[PDB]
Amino acid sequence: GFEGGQMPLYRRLPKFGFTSRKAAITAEIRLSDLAKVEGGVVDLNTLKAANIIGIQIEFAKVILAGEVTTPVTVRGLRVTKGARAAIEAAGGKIEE
Amino acid sequence: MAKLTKRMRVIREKVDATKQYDINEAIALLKELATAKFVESVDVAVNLGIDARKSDQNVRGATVLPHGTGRSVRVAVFTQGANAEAAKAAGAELVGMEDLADQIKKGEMNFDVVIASPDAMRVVGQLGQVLGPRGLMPNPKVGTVTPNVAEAVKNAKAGQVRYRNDKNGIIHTTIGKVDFDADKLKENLEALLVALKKAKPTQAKGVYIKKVSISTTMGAGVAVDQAGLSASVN
Amino acid sequence: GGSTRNGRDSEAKRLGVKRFGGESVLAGSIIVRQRGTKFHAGANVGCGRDHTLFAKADGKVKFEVKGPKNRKFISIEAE
Amino acid sequence: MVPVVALVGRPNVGKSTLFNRLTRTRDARKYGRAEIEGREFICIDDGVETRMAEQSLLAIEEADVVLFMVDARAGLMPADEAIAKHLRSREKPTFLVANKTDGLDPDQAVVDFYSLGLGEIYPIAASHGRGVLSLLEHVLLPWMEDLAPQDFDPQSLPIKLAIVGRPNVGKSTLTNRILGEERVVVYDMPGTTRDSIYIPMERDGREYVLIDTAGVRKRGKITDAVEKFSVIKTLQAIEDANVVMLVIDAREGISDQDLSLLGFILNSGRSLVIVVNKWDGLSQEVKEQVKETLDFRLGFIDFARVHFISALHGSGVGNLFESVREAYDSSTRRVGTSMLTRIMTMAVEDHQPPLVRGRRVKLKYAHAGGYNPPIVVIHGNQVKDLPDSYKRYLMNYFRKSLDVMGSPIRIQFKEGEN
RNA sequence: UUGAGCCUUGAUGUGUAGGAUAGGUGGGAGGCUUUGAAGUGUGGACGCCAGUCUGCAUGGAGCCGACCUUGAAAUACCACCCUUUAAUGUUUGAUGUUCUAACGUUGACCCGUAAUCCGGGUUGCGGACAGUGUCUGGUGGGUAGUUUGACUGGGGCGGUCUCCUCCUAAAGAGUAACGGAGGAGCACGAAGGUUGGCUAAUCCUGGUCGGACAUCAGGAGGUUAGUGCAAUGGCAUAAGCCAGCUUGACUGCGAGCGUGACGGCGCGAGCAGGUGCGAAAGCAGGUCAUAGUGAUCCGGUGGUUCUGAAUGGAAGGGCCAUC
RNA sequence: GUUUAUUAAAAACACAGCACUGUGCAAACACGAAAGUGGACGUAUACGGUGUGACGCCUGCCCGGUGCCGGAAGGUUAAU
Repeated sequence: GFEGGQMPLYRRLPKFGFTSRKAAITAEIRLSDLAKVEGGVVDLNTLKAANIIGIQIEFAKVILAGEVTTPVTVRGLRVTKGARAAIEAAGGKIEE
Repeated sequence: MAKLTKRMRVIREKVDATKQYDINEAIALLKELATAKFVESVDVAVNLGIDARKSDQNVRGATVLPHGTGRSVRVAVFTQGANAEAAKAAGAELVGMEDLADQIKKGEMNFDVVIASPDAMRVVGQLGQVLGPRGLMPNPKVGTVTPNVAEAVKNAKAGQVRYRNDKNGIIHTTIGKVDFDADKLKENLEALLVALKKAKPTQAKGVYIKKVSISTTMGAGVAVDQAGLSASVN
Repeated sequence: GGSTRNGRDSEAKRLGVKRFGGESVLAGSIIVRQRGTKFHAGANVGCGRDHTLFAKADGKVKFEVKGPKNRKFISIEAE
Repeated sequence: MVPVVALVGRPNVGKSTLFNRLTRTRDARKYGRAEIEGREFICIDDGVETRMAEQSLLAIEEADVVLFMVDARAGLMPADEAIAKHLRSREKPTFLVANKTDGLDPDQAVVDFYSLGLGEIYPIAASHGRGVLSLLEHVLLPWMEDLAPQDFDPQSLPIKLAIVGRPNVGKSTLTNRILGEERVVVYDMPGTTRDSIYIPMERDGREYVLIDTAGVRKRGKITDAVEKFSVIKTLQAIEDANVVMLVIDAREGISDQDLSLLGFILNSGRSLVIVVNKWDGLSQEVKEQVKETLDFRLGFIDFARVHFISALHGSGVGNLFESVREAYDSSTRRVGTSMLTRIMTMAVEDHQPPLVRGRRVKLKYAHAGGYNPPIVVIHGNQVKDLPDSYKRYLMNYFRKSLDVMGSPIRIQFKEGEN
């Protein structure tokens, strides 16, 4: 990725983001990872029996995806506005 | 000239060398000690560093504090284009630009504390040429060169603590009289003590509080069981 | 003198003519170092910084001089 | 006798910025005036340097009106208040202005300021454009009621001289002497250039400069954040000369930078007179004949003339004044195509114009392209047909056959015949 | 012997006013400072000494300022630390001198050893030095690594390198050359904004002083003038020119375009919000247009919770703005 | 006299003589991180360095005393 003694284009651009580290401990699980609910209860530490989900989890959100039509738990798991919408409609705990 | 520095040596040898005293005990002491003939002043002598910035160091003024009581002062709220129109809604005190304008330009004044927006402030509390007071005078700064007017009136109505000398990086603040009660005084200190920690964001040394000392006059003074430090605000 | 301090670099003028697509901005006549020698008019407000015909929302050039004399008048008539 | 705006506002900051914006006249240099309409007036410019307090104190008492300055971000400042008080007591009128006014429309002026033992603070402009108009008008009105003070011969200008040297020696002190013999300080700054720079000043009409960056006894208003800016000044010192003086020490002089400095001087194309200052304390067997010898051999054909002064005694004082004049006469010498052609013939006959590619060249006249630093342009054969060396040989010859205690003289060659 | 680091005494602060000598008082005109309190040197704004001059040597007035004025201030009782200056406590470093005990001893001898080495011992002489170890300033082509462009009608020489306009430039366009010509490295808050208004040069002719006008008067003339600073293109709907009034050189966005390989650069109505001016329509997003400058780093300034490592704060970093 | 062995013998290099400086012994200095060694079993008529080049002949200018020369800061002479 070079260009001789015409200046680096990316040394013709600046840097600007910033890391989070929290980031690496924020996982991202799906609606259809309630497929792997493996116990009627959606619990972070059951989903590691799926191994669908981080070792060093501290955080996670549950996102949209297909449906499974079953009671679920979800506590200490974030769930999105749209995500929670239909798994509400299957019954199951889901208050947090 | 200087005969012998003996009378001051024996006296300072009694009660200063950072002999830390209960704040209240100090005040109990403070009225007399060496023959000072009447009840005197309660002071805090706070030592701040540096030159090139101030936040409340060498202030020829008075600032609002938690526990404003000690004195209550005369107050007029000058409401001109600012946070004045919020003050008009507030309706505490007297709010009016052109009538209080007149009252400012009349020939006579007594509304010491100008909570102000642009025109009034310049008159009252600052003026003279070689200004300076009969022993006390209407003062200028009251944080309305940091204008707010409505909320300002609540704080203002209540009262206010004046301190002043000149130019040294060590900020003295006269806490009150001994015709004010011991525990109300303590609270005055604590209030100023919380403020100061607050004060100064501009790095030049990250703890700006050295000595909180409490003192009166006639070689009589003590130190505080220092409690201004950095930990949050205490 | 003996100089040769040179390089030319504005370029571009008169791109297209008449029907030009039609578009919210035309180039129309961005036509440079002038304000007249291609004179503004029609379907388009203002003579651009460098004097631009750029639609009122749309436009084929209508061209064609007017007044009792004077100018040459470039006009824009909507597409 | 005559007014001066006389900026003050604390020792430094944007204080200077404002003077440049009020002036426009360079090379009158310093003192120096700000022009408004018809009338022009001067401008003048804790724990601070003792020397800097002495000059500043010297400025304001002769000062005839004063201008006290505050910044946008500046407000409160007891020190400012002290300077303001001093001014009242001693008694001259002061107006309170505020620099690059900013804020967010006029607000915090006038409110703090009434305590300043001064009233109405006018806010200014310098990077916008309205706020200068009021100040200039205010001053104007009293000042309009009043109306206060506002070949070419060698004597058509008064002799221009600089005093350049090391970034070590207390040259500024030597500068104080040269201007003195009166036993008085003189490095009181006024402002009249574009931006924050620097003193050339004149006494006896004739100009002296003080230069380099620290050790010079440059402890001034400040303007050279690095080693660079000062150099921008010394190059000014070149522009202005027909004479430059090099101070060197006998105990830190001829440093590497310094010998380069002399080499540079040769470029600078201006007359060299060599000064050694603070030379009454040196050891009885001097180190220093050899130090003169190493510079001599490089070698500078001029007239020397060595000076052994001190700024803390003075010995050399007359001999320096004298040497520059003599040097200027030779340098500025009335010249003339005839003289040049006549001495030249001898030279070429004697030692042989160079031949190039079995074709012998041809010289055929010289004329003077100016005299002040003497330049000649000789029309002969092509540029490369001579080496620079023979040019110099013929030049050196002229430098020899008609006295030049002055500056190096210059030779040129043009072609047309071949 | 002698510098200075610190310690607490010293007392006060020039414009009319202000007695002079107005650094800096919580609170502010009782403190029964009891003693019959004082005007007499340091101090003090400043020597502008005076006098007022000092908690600063007299006893002479209730215990006593022997209450304020008046200016900005100044008199009941005093308070808050500075500049300044001692006296005293010191604390410490220099020099001065002498010493011996480290240490040196390429003095002399004894001895292992009928060994110029060395070691030990004795004594003589030097002596807290000298020297060396660290740290540390100056010097240092002696030694060391390398740096010293490119365009180029051979190169070096010279001159030149960015940016703009014009022509060459072959009529979309775009454009070489060591082609030809010229310039630019800003200026400017009015030269901006907006309303309302106003209409040259150049020449004739005639008139005080009036000269090739200086104003005045008319006539001719028809923009050849003048444009913020080239030069060109452009310029009366003036952009000019004159004046009133303003601060849009606003803010947050942006259909959609032109024009650059890319870095990117330029134009752009409208919406939205807030504004400004204008009677109202309406106009205002810096300048007649075209030049007036530069990536990326890394650091400075201000703002923000965004980040933030046991855990809370806190630092630094990101962000937003700006240098 | 000496010399570029394996191009170049000289006007080059050398040289006495002279000149200049540096060095008091644990010497200068030189090598050798240093120890040590050389310098020297010597001892300023030397020792080391440096430099000039027989020889003869061309005149090589001491700042102290006191004075002088330029200069300022002073002294001294002035108005006072």
